[PDB]
Amino acid sequence: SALGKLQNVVNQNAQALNTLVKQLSSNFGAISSVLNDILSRLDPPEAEV
Amino acid sequence: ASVYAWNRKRISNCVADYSVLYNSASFSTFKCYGVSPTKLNDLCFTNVYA
Repeated sequence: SALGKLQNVVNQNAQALNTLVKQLSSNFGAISSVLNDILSRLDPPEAEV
Repeated sequence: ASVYAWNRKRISNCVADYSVLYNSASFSTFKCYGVSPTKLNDLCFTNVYA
């Protein structure tokens, strides 16, 4: 338990990176969270929406 | 059928060709939600309701 001051720095960085990775599975209002289905499912004029 | 007794047909195990449907001119209203009609050829679906 002595090395906590050094361990929490790694824990914080690993958590920030994990949250950044986890943010790619969000729709944000779109119809899908993956860009390939959107590009392979919608016509060019209204995909930009 | 009637409105309150609307039919529902199960569609499965198809080589589904939507090009003939698109090229037909007997439909006054041809509107699709979320799918481009020209892109219906490549996509695969687990089940289709009619």
